[PDB]
Amino acid sequence: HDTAYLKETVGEALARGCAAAISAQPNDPVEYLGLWLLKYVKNAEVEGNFYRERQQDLQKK
Amino acid sequence: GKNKVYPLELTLEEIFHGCLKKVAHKRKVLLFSGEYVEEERQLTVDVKPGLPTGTRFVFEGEGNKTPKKEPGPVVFVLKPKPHPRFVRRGSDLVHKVTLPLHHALIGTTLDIRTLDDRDLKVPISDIMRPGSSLTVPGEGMPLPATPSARGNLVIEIDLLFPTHLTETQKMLLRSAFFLPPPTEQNEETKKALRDYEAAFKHDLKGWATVFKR
Amino acid sequence: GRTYCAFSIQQSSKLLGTVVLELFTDIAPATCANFIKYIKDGYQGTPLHRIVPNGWVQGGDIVDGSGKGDPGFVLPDETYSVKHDAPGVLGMATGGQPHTANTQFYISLSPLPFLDGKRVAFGRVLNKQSLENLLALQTLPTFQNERPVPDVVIASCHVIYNP
Amino acid sequence: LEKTFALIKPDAVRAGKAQEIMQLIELNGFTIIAKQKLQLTRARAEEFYGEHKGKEFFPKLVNFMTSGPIWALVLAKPGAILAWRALMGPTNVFKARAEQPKCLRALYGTDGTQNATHGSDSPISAAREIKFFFPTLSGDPTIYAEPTAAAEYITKRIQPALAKALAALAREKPSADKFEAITFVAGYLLQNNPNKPKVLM
Amino acid sequence: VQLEPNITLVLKHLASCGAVVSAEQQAALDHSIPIKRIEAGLRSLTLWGRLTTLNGKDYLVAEGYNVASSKEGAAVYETKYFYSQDGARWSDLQPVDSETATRCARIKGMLSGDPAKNYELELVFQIPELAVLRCRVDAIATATSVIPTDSTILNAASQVVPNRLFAGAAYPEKLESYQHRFSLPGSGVTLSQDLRGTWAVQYDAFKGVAQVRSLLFPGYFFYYAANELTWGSLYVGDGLRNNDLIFML
Repeated sequence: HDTAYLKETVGEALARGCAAAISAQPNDPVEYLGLWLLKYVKNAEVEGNFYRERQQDLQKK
Repeated sequence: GKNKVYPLELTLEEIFHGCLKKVAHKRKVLLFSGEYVEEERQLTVDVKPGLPTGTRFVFEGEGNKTPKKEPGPVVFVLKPKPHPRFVRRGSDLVHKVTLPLHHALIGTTLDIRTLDDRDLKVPISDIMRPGSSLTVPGEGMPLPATPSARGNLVIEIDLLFPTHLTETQKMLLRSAFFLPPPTEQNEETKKALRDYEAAFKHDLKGWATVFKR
Repeated sequence: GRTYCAFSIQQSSKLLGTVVLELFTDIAPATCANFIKYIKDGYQGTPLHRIVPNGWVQGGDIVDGSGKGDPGFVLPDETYSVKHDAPGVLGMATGGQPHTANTQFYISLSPLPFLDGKRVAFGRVLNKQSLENLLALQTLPTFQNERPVPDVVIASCHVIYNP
Repeated sequence: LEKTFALIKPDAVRAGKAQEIMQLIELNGFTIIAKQKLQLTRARAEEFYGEHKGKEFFPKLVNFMTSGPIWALVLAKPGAILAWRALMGPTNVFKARAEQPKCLRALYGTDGTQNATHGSDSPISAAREIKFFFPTLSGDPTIYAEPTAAAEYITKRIQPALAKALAALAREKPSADKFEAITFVAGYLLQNNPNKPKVLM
Repeated sequence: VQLEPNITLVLKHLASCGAVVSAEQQAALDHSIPIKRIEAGLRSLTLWGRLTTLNGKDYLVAEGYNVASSKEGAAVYETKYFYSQDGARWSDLQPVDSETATRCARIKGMLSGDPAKNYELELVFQIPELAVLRCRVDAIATATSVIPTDSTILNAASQVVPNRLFAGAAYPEKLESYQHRFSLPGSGVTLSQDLRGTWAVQYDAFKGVAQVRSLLFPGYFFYYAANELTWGSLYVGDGLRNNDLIFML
């Protein structure tokens, strides 16, 4: 049912976000969590980009 | 559907840098008593760098609570306090400097202390027209969309003409405003100009540099 | 780059038309997987059950063929992302309450704003000939209480262009 | 290894003795974890001195603390709090000169309120104040990371906004891919949340 | 090894090439470089050069930058240029847009002293002299900014920073040991990749000092002392360009 959808869609990253938000003790935990999720997707794409650039530089050398 | 609108006054430095204000609210809850009872809530409002004037921050669920209706939101409208130097005009600042006439013609350097703790010295690049202006790019308020780019500082020039001039000063001004081009000058003209310049910049009896009494 | 599948419509030994459909195998994958598994094994002789004039052409029951629910499986609700705004939007149908979807499918014949967020839409018609075939199927000679009086049947059904 | 908060007051900064104070602090075994020069405003100082609310000395204390820039420091040592109290010496300069002549109050203080330094009292106050001036400085992974306290934290603050967000998402049911749903729920959380307002222009 | 070229060492090593400044201006520089470095937010403000003029009031031009990043395959410095007539009081040089940047390269000549001078082109286009000065400085900096190779390096967040473990350049007489400042550290681009006859290198191997002189821009000198590992560069003379390099060589 719907709980399976919620789980296998958000839960894995949401648990890490909650652990990060509770370790740091911010002043606005909800906003902290939202910005954390945005930075999460952004850092995934940028680490892919970083791997690509490193490989390209090695090949050119 | 009534809401309580409150001005929120900020200084240009706060809006430039991005403040984090804690405001107080006096909220009234109606009871059976003839008079009301009120409490002070604290609200954290986070103004981002260079938000446009007139920005509305709405707190939903905060406001005077009548017995039957859930209270409507409370609105804070951002407005800037007057500044001694700058006035913001959209995304860039405006500085209105009064300029001497000889600074306009001959040219000098205006001195301006920016909102950031950096001083600024801007040359006068030509004969400043009356009602003209100068523009220094990248020296305005930050762009609310992108937190790196900024506007351009705008100097609006209002000339300060001299109040008194003697007849010999007027003679000198007319000789300056009608001097022939340097390829049309006689040898007498060049010798006279050299003599006058050596006399006006005389190190002990010339008036090129004097000390104020 | 999606998958494609086609089937024929025939009324009383008279070929009424054929239709080809694209399946949104990038939006709602599991629904497409179930639909192709049932069009490979099933839908071969299942009547067109419910036909609303300016609404949708519905049908595709398996064990009964006349509009009552079937046992053996229940399909969960995948996604409300495809919006019913243009004709020829294939989707699955279920009871009022979600997570009871069955082989019953429906193809829209007009903009259907209300259905958005209530029914899983996971496909589309491909060309104008198929859409005109459905629009012509609307005005059958006689159809009694939203069912064609003769049996308008899927004679053939097959999958083309993809695994 | 613990750490405490300590600020050099405007009187020892107006006299240019801040650098000597830092050197003395470092000579005794401390380690300046983070330092910052900053000028408090009236509201920030009043919130800072919340414990002595409505006291008799509060007006002059808050008026002096916002007369010039101060220095804020975090000092780390095994016995940081008690060691900094001992080094900082007695709280009254006139008493300090008689009791401990070679102490920061005696050397740089001039008055009962112009003691030229401020330190913490207890670990709870120290952690509170470090969080007050250094919101991003990490620390205390034991009291915060505690299953009972963590469950209470999630329930009391994060859970009320999260439950509404996961419900709205279950109602909407966006695309089955992870990224779209994650972006949707993050935007929802950043859009309507209890403590922050909504920004319109 | 070094992190910022001196003014005294540069003025000492480049004295023989005519790259000298007045003594009173030297003292004024010594006093008023830190003042401008602190007034502006810059963290590295050196003397760029000295351009001549129809008057005696040459333009002393200084250059300073806060951040130096690696953008689009090029090490880009957010430079800021200042000018003065005497070393006491500096003013700023605002950048120029592209239309003026193309209408300022046709004004060949020697700049006058008052920076409130307007040149005329063709309708008449009235251009300020400070725009021409900035154009010439930008062109010279694009063509001539020389530093020893591997003197810079890339860190995290892609900022070009001084190589604190730089052990100097072997063979300091070969042009392969020098590079433009806006070449990324990994790239093997040097002054050799420029036109063959543009740069002249005279290397005193006993005292261990190398001089690189620009022949396309005749007034640009660069010195590199290997034993003490100090490199600097100055530009004296006007900013006009030597078009007919083929005939002179």
